[PDB]
Amino acid sequence: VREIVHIQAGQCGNQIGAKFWEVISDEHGIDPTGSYHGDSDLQLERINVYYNEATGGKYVPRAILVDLEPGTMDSVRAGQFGQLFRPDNFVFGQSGAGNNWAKGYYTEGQELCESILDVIRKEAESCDCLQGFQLVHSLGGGTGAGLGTLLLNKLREEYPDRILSTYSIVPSPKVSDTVVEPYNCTLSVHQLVESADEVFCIDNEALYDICFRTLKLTTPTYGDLNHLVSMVMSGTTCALRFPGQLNSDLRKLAVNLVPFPRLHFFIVGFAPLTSRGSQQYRALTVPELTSQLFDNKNMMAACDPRRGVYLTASAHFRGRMSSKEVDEQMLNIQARNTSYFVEWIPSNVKSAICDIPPRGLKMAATFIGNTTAFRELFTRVDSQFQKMYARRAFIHWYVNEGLETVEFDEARSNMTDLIQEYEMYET
Amino acid sequence: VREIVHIQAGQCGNQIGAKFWEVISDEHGIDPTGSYHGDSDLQLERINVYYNEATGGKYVPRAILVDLEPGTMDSVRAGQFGQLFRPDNFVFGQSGAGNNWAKGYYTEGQELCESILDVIRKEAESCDCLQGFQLVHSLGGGTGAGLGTLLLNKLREEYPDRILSTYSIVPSPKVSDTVVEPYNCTLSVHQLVESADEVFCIDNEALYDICFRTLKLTTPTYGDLNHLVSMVMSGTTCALRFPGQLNSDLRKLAVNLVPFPRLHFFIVGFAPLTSRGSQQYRALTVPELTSQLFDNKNMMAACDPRRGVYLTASAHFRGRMSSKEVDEQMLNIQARNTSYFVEWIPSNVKSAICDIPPRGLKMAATFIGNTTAFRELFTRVDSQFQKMYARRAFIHWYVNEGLETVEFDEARSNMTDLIQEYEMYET
Amino acid sequence: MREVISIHVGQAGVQIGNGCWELYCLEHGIQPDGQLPDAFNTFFSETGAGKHVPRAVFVDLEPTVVDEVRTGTYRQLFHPEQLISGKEDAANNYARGHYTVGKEIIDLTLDRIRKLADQCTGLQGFLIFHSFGGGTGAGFGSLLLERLSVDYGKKSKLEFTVYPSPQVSTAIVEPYNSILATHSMIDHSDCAFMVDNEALYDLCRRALDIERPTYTNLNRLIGQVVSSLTASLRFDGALNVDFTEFQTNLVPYARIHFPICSYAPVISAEKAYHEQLSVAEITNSLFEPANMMVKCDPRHGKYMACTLLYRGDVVPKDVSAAVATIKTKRTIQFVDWCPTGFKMGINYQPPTVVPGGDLAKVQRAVCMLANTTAIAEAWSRLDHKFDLMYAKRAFVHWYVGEGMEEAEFPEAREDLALLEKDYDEVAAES
Amino acid sequence: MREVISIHVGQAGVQIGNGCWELYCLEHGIQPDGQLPDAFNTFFSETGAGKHVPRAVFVDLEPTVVDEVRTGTYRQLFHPEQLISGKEDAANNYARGHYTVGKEIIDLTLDRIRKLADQCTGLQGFLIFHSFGGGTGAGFGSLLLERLSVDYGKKSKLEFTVYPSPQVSTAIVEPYNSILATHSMIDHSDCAFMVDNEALYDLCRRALDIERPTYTNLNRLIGQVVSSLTASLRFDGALNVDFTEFQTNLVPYARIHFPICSYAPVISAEKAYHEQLSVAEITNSLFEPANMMVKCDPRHGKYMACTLLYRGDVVPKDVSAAVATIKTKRTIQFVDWCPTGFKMGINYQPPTVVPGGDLAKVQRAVCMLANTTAIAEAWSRLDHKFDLMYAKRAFVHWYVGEGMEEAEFPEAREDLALLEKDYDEVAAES
Amino acid sequence: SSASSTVKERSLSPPKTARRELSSICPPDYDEPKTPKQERPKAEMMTLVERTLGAPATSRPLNVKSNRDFISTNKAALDAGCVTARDFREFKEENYIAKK
Ligand SMILES: Nc1nc2c(ncn2[C@@H]2O[C@H](COP(=O)(O)OP(=O)(O)OP(=O)(O)O)[C@@H](O)[C@H]2O)c(=O)[nH]1
Ligand SMILES: Nc1nc2c(ncn2[C@@H]2O[C@H](COP(=O)(O)OP(=O)(O)OP(=O)(O)O)[C@@H](O)[C@H]2O)c(=O)[nH]1
Ligand SMILES: Nc1nc2c(ncn2[C@@H]2O[C@H](COP(=O)(O)OP(=O)(O)O)[C@@H](O)[C@H]2O)c(=O)[nH]1
Ligand SMILES: Nc1nc2c(ncn2[C@@H]2O[C@H](COP(=O)(O)OP(=O)(O)O)[C@@H](O)[C@H]2O)c(=O)[nH]1
Ligand SMILES: [Mg+2]
Ligand SMILES: [Mg+2]
Repeated sequence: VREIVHIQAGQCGNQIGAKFWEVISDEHGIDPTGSYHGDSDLQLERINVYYNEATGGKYVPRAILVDLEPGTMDSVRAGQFGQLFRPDNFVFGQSGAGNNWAKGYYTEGQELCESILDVIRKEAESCDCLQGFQLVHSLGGGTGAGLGTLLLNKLREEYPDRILSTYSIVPSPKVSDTVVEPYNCTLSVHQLVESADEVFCIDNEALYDICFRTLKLTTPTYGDLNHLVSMVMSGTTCALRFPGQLNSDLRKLAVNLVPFPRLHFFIVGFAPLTSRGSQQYRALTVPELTSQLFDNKNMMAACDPRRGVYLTASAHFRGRMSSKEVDEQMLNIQARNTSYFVEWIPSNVKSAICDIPPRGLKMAATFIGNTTAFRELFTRVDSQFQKMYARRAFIHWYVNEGLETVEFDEARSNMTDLIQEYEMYET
Repeated sequence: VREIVHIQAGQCGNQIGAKFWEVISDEHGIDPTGSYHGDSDLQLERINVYYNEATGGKYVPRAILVDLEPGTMDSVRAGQFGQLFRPDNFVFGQSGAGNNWAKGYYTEGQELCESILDVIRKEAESCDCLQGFQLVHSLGGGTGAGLGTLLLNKLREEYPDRILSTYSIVPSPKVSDTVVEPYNCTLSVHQLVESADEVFCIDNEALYDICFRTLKLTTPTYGDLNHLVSMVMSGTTCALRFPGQLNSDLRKLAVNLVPFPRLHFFIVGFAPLTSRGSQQYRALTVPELTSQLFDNKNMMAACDPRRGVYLTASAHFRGRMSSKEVDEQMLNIQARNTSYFVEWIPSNVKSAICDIPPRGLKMAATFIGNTTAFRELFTRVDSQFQKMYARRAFIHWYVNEGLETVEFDEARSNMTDLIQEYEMYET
Repeated sequence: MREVISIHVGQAGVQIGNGCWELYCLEHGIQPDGQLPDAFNTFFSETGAGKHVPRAVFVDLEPTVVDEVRTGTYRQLFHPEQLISGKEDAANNYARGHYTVGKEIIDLTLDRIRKLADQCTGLQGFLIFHSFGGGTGAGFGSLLLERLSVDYGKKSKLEFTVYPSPQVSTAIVEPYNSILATHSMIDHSDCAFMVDNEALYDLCRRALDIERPTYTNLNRLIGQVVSSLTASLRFDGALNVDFTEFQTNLVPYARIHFPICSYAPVISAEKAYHEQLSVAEITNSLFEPANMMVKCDPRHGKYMACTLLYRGDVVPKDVSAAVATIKTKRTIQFVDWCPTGFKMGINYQPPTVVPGGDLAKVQRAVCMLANTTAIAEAWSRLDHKFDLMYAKRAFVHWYVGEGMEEAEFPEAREDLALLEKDYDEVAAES
Repeated sequence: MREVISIHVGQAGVQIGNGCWELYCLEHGIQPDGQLPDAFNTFFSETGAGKHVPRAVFVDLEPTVVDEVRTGTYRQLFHPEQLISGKEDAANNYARGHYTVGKEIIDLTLDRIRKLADQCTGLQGFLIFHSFGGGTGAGFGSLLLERLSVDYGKKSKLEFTVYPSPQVSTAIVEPYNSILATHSMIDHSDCAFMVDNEALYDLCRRALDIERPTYTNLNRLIGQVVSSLTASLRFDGALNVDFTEFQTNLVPYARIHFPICSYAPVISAEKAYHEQLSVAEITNSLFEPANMMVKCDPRHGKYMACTLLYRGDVVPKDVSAAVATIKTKRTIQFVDWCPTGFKMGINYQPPTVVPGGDLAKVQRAVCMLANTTAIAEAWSRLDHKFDLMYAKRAFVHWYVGEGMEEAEFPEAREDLALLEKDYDEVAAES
Repeated sequence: SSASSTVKERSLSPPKTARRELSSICPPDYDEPKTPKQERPKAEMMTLVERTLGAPATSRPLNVKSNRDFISTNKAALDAGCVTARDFREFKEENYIAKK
């Protein structure tokens, strides 16, 4: 039908992928051993999108797991749903990457690239019609960033037509896990700007905030943090997987949201989100979903859009609903918020409806939008990158791998241009 | 009906032939006591191809065992299927082979040549529908390299019209089991080029590579290596023994694959090949077979076709399959990989279908091809032989048997002519 | 699968190793005979049948310390080839241990270490233990690093040494050994940690409830720090940190590797009954000036490196709140050059308690590894101590008569002076 | 069938054979009395009535060594003909044992060898043991080989000799017997193996758990190599090697006929239970200079031939992995004109142990034979030793009166020089 | 050394002319050749590449139980004429109807 190949890179990529395929299996109704034990024939219409069928009534997911060290590989194998993945899909090295982006790109990325590319091509030509690639990675530096951007370029070389939609977890700009983040993030953005089509930014701090504010979790656990991202992922592709009153695929989203080739970074959000106790008293309707979606506390990127302005906004819905109600609500929010939208783009809000909602919820929605609030995130990492480049600390590790500091200047020049492009386009 | 005579001229061939007759007995259903105990009437259709029937229902193969020392025959006679062979079809000398080409060909070769040609005449004259000769030998040894070519020259003088198809094991690139092998292969090829019609090249290190990668055999024995070689050998003659919708006999395979008298060296390969535990994950289909057949990790010869270009190639399919996908897949694989084929031969590939697949497989395929990648194999021995040229002193060991030094120059000039022949047909 | 190798030099190194391999066996459930009553491949190898072997080699120039292991209960676990004993020690003389006697056995030790690495497929790193005051520890350590640096090239060489105490001392020629050793490790060592016995005694007395500790108790504390560092390589966690991660994060330059360590909680097995010791509780205890095992003033020492390895029981949200709370403190001043300044490792494995031990049965614990400019305070003390003795040429004749040239003393003095200048330059703002 | 014959000259040769026939009797399960409580035909003859006889003849010019077998438990096995002995030894004199006394009994020895040759249907080689320093071993062996060369012609004549040690010497006139014997072997012998006592002593002290061994320990180690060498013909194997195959592979030149022998594993009675003894481990142990049977450093030259025979639990796949790993070693130098380098043979028979033995009970073992230029160093020592005393003519008159013509000494001296020049010329890349 | 000293010691093992002797522990005298291999021949994948398609891939059934449909039970109880509560249970307890 219209297939997508899924790639998972490094530690963060694999844990999210494990949660994602758990969610997808629940959606289609696939037993962890591979047998189909679903409840609706509608699950079987587009099961070919994410699955290959093996003889004997067993289904193999279109997932390729990539790492440079086997520690995360062993964790996935011991996992509940590790049996589903094809044994030969597992490609791993024998070296802790060290999160040196120069090391992860030149020293160890090149040797693993040849094996990974052929493994990818195995599933790429095994589908009736490939349409786009799905990549999950973190901007750390070792394998998710360095090897991830290397694979993105090689896939761009191989498949110019197909959509290279990647999901990115930016380092959290108050507390994050390594000192070399600004170097790795600046280079990763440099490569992602030109070669990627859709970049989704997610912040861990906003994920903590949402769990406290809306889910009332006493401690946000990494299982649930990955669950929300997985839910957003499934909602994005739900239009292809099930019918609806007004369809919208990945290409429709890219064409609508992206006015200019460079400005294509997206913030994501989900609704309805409710505590485990208060869901009984909620009267869930279209206005309730609209209020949650445009709420500044449910946007899982820690950059308040109210400081900036919006350019494009998109809305997805899952469930049997009246199209007039959606059309009225999107018009309602657009006129009310007129101070947060550009004057030269009328009808800034896109809408879409899917027939089948996710399991457990009678109604659901997913918000994806583009705004000028991204200027803050780039400015923060630029200031950190500026300090460390001024002192020229930590650069000796990258130099030993063959990366010359003039590459850093090029990356900041591109980042400064991106910051400037957002600033003048705000006017 | 369409008879073949099998000659095991070497001790290695006696081991390989032993496993070969286990495979053939399994395919036709021959009980280890020589009595037919199969399961279908189709087995007895063309059993005359490989077997003679003795009064009493005991079936005896058309095989002859040749060696210079009695070491290997004792192993084969004590083997599981050693009873099946004819008691008078054992020919062995009473002297050390010495691993020496000149000594084996001249000293003991003339002693045994008179007897072995007389024993072969028993099988040759007792089959009316004979089209076939099958020689198994190693090129780095002492009894197959020298004496095998001695029999090949004598048989060519005796029966010019019959096809002389031989299977050969080539010395390994990195390390081979004997110091003096480059001389032995050098002398053997000179006889093989002029006399033999069809030459199959198999490498032990490629067999190790296939076992460890695909089969994931953590301890591949000699039995596993011989089984893979026996699989390819058994598949080639499958058209002569069973009905098929598009038959391809040995002469068909010779005419299609051989464009010129000297360029007739063949690379072999078998499909499907899968890990023992990963076969359940596989949807075994014709495109999957096509992927494995043209895969650069399944040929039994360690020569990369991508470094050169392709001459004519052939493929044979066993099992209940329809024609159209076979025609479409071979057409697509030709159009997809234009650069690797040669334009001055339209329709570079050939196809064939046989009804009955081998036991334990609902369908399988056999790949036989010819290309310009063989020049790397000749370069390996030539580069070694060139430094062995300073060890023309070491050739004093050869002249002690009766050889003259000018033979070695004649042989190396033959490879130089053959290497230049492949280079010019690349254009 | 992924492997580590350890060498122990001197009686300080061997006795530390004795306790560490006690700790691993109880953690991994292996009897002293090597037979079980996993992550074994990281530290142990399976010798067939039902016996295991450790990836360690014990080397010293005197037989007394090695013979004790040969006579001990754990004599069965170790392989006899791994136990290398010399004939006569360096006598606290760097020149004697580096040239005259060290070169006698150096080739023998280098053969065994390389031979053991042949079975070591997924190897990155070595663990080498030194006694800075002792001649053999400093002298043989220099030569061993010199050979290992060129034989293996780009491999993680990490060391766990005992720094001389500011006032507590047992050898008079200690400053001479330390400066010459510092001149060698400053080029041949990727990253080496140091602790001093004076602060170990103080922590073992105030927070811990031992009135009078021996070397065994101090070794157990060191082993716990080593166990926390290697926990990530052996068990899964929400945030796993590899050896290469430590090298990249802790150092901003080439010669500023030297970190300091801290472990919390260090409450005793008796007093611990009263405290739950939440994530915020243990995080605050680490940064106390009293909890350091290096007697350095944190006021003079700005921070430009930190590493939070949590063992036991943690949820990642609590770390983020704890780290943010710590950053708000005004007394803990990070350098301008390090906004982020944090690596954190969340690992599911709780710590281990040894029978007849001293530590508490804590449900959760955290280990600290950080680099601060306060270490430059210790260098000045060593520099001044060396200058006082060399001003009147206190002990020149001993080192000269053992094959060492006189001019090497000003060379190492200038090398240390460059290190102190570099620390002052880096600590300065810009 | 196919048969081999063993000949022994000198005290050392017989005592080595005494160990070998112990090893063969146990290996095939033959009691010393010749009865059973197979492949006998390779080394034994079935005489009927259940009794077996070895294919060997012992000849010593003095009766003491042979009387040991006559009065020992071995006496019931050997044919009384096979126990030839004289009544006067050559007493360390080459001329005495070659002319005055050797011709007295040489015809008797040859007749019994030919009588044994009548029963050998597939005779394809001989095994002869020499003591180069001995008068009887060198002088009588020289006459025997020259006679046997014309008696049979195209038959393999493999030798197993003992070279004088670099420093340990039991005979003062030993080099005189060494050079003259070497000059005679160099024209007739197909290939002569080389061992020395000093390397055996050092190996048994370090690896095996023996502190002060005797001649019995040395002979058993040599006997195991003989059994490993002969196991290819005696038993079924994945890669069987013929004696003539050894001749083609081991000596790839005109007159270079001296390889060296090595054997692995050689481990104590308890470390084997403590060790992997993997295919890669034992293969790496072979090429280390400490494990050779000849005291010559390979780093002084290069290799041009190798032959590995694997007895026991050995996959061919690991064999290919082992040799490929060996080629990566920079410490090992191979000549340009030998790219193949190696001959391998794999046999399924495990190693043989002896009650009251010296070795372990391993499941796999490998015998290694290599021809290298390192043996040229030994010739230089022998030549220099000979030149020093002959310059002053230290022992000329003893030889001259016993049938030696003085003109032969420079002839043998020049013959050794030609061997050295030939060895040096081959080592030069072309 | 029983002529001067009472000896029961392990570590300082005296040598003996034939061999040094044991300090550690060992399994039986002759036993334990070291580190065997393992093998699995080609034939088994020939069998499984066919027979994996066969019966062993059959799914598991459900362990169902005959739980009463009380409504249909009351219909039959009323039809039979059971009025009182005790007699109502008697019919309800005995003559089940399994739920459809
Ligand atoms: N923490 C701790 N330190 C020790 C221990 N044993 C020795 N040391 C330290 O080691 C130093 C003394 O030097 P040695 O231990 O003898 O070092 P060495 O390598 O043997 O050098 P030499 O004996 O002089 O040849 C002292 O300053 C101690 O601080 C111990 O058990 N625990
Ligand atoms: N490896 C080994 N070598 C031995 C053994 N016995 C003797 N040898 C060596 O072999 C040599 C024997 O030579 P001789 O002592 O002269 O005895 P011989 O060979 O009969 O010569 P003559 O008695 O002088 O005529 C000695 O020098 C020893 O070095 C042994 O049991 N094992
Ligand atoms: N949201 C989320 N983030 C994670 C999880 N596990 C790891 N991370 C983040 O991923 C980053 C590490 O990325 P990594 O896989 O090492 O990328 P690489 O260094 O380029 O190979 C860290 O900063 C973590 O904060 C998880 O389960 N959920
Ligand atoms: N694949 C395989 N190769 C073998 C086998 N036996 C011997 N060989 C090869 O044959 C070579 C020895 O040559 P030789 O046996 O004298 O050749 P022959 O005279 O034709 O039998 C060795 O290098 C082996 O690589 C076997 O069972 N399988
Ligand atoms: Mg000491
Ligand atoms: Mg002797």
